[PDB]
Amino acid sequence: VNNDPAFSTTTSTGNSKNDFSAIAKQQFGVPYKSSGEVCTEYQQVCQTWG
Amino acid sequence: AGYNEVQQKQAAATLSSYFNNLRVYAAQTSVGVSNLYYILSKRLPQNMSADQ
Repeated sequence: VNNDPAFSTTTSTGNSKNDFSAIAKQQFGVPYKSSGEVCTEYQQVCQTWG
Repeated sequence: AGYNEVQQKQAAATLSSYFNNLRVYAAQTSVGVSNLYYILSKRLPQNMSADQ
């Protein structure tokens, strides 16, 4: 909830560009395989989180 | 206190729009109303002598 810019307690006068999206300034991430690559599927086994 | 420039200026513009339209209408109407009060007041009593 604190990540949400719409729920920002302070005024939105800071960085309006660094924000990940309109719903979160920092992304929660996507699971990654044990190779540093995007794990878009489950059969390709995901172990890390990048 | 939870405000932004965009909607603040838009609301100010709308309020000034209503107020300016009202003032313009008031002046334009007052033109004709002054005409009417002049045409009536040509026929009202006026005391002339300084002694009642």
